[PDB]
Amino acid sequence: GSVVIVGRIVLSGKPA
Amino acid sequence: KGSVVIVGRIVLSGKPAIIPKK
Amino acid sequence: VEGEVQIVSTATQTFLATCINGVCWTVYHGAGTRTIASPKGPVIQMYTNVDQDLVGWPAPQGSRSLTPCTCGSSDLYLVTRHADVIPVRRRGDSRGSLLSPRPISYLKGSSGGPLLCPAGHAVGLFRAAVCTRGVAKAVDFIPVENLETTM
Amino acid sequence: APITAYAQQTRGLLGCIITSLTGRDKNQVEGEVQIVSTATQTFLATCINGVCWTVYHGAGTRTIASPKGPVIQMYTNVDQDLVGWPAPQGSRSLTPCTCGSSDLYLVTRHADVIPVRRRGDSRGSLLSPRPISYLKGSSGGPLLCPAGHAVGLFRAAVCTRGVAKAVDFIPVENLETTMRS
Ligand SMILES: *[C@@](=O)([C]([C][C]1[C][C][C]1)[N]C(=O)[C]1[C]2[C]([C]N1C(=O)[C]([N]C(=O)OC([C])([C])[C])[C]1[C][C][C][C][C]1)OC2([C])[C])C([N])=O
Ligand SMILES: [Zn+2]
Ligand SMILES: [Zn+2]
Repeated sequence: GSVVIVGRIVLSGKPA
Repeated sequence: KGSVVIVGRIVLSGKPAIIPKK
Repeated sequence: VEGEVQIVSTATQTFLATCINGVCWTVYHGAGTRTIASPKGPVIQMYTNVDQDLVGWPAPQGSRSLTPCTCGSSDLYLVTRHADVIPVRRRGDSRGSLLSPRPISYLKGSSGGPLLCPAGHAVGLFRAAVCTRGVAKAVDFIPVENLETTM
Repeated sequence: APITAYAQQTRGLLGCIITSLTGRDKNQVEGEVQIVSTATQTFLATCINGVCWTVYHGAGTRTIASPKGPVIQMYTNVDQDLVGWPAPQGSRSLTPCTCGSSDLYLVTRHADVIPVRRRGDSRGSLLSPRPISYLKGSSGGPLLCPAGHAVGLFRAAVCTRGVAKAVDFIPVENLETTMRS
């Protein structure tokens, strides 16, 4: 099986 | 002379956020 | 936008990964020797280290790498899988006490997440919670120095 | 929570030039630090207590393009290298540093916060040196304390063979001083 990236987190809060 | 122009910004008030899919 | 922390999951569990210095690091106790998925197919780990509970593949798409701490502050902040920031006082190289104990479920799925210093720089990787009666009062982690040597 | 920052560019060369001449900028403003450019250089301007400050050697005595045309400087101190305009409508302002603090953090034009150790009232050593190029364009930027309060504004680089080891800054005190002048 594989590890799947289900989301991301931008620590600066950048919405751009 | 001319005027100083704002060409961008740097935001510090932002806090960790989970990037939206859309 | 690009994220430094990926929220990953295997068929059995969901945890976190933190891209630091080009590599997407996470905890061995969640991934093992599993490969990270990608559009081109699965990609193999660049590093694995059961002794350190550390493993890492090359940084995914839409990610950005964290910078290691260079100030050596002991006033850390933990980022959970929900993007909450938890201040943590550094008690030791791999140990830190929460500045406010939280229920055990508040730190779940956060293994692999980053432990940041006042400058938002990586100080370590959240290894596991040291709870008491179900309350996480302290945290265990893989200091970045280890990732720096492993890489 | 730790100090984190992100950058956004709001206009390019051609728009910048027009806006400089006309002095009429109608773009929305957000943030504490504004990336600023003249026809000769780009630097930064930090908003502290409702006032947008920057390094005199960058702003000179020019006006700031705003949605109502040019805006003359509120403060001008050639000797302390300071100039101030009313913080642009939309910006958020930092507040000066209470409790001094020895552990400083320089926010760069690229939105990077790099550790700096205070070695005096106006100088701090870079914990991890960087090439001068890295620091280019971030004059007027803020030097924060672990709490996120302005301690000073980046003014100079202590260069050694193309690598900055230390940085000279203008202490917030000089702002308060310049204001009563
Ligand atoms: C800032 O205005 C720049 C940012 C610098 C460029 C590398 C970081 N700051 C300056 O231009 C200041 C200005 C100039 C000269 N400056 C320097 O930082 C120079 N260093 C310097 O003068 O050092 C001492 C003597 C310690 C004060 C530096 C420039 C780059 C090459 C190496 C030398 O005059 C002052 C000091 C007022 C911007 N535009 O982003
Ligand atoms: Zn640090
Ligand atoms: Zn302070």
